[PDB]
Amino acid sequence: LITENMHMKLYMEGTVNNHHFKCTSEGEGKPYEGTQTMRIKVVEGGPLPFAFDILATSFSKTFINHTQGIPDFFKQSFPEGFTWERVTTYEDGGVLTATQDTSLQDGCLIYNVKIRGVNFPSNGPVMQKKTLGWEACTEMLYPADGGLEGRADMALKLVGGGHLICNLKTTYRSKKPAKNLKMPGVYYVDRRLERIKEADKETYVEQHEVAVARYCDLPSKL
Repeated sequence: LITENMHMKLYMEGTVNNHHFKCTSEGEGKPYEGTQTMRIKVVEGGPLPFAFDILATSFSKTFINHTQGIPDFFKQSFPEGFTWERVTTYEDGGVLTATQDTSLQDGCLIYNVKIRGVNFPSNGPVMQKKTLGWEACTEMLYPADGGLEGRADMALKLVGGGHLICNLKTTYRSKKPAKNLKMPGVYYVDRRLERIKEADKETYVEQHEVAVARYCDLPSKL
């Protein structure tokens, strides 16, 4: 069901600090190679009065290269699909909750996302639009009651050269019955999420991700 080349379509809506917005996107990737591109339009509420960077991780788990024979919870979940829900907490107080549904319809991946961001500081780099994209990061995934949890800290680059850190807590849930899933143990996903293009003080954005799943590649004593 998951071919070597796949397309995706996405619908996103929500609010950040009482600012309403809506996006749509389409893209393609190579799910077994862990690469993908999404071309995103802000269609309502734009240009956004906050940094688009805080929405970046809300635009795709089917496109992770699961190496070393790690069971692939995401690719296994089709045709039924899967969901994820995340709370991202910024060190200066912003909190952004994202809820997502992933389905497969007529050979295309379909994403539906709802966003609720609150308490971003009015004078901070997010609301002031003083961000410059994300550093690479490693997410740890681990089984927890029939689904997976993920944890990562990400660093947001800032105008002037500093960083603002946030913490991501995600739960990934399959729509496939447990009986039909081979669960992985604990593992890690290295990611590089990059902005390739922006047009119109950020109403059009192209993003690229490469994502590779691995175990810890250090020798063990146990």
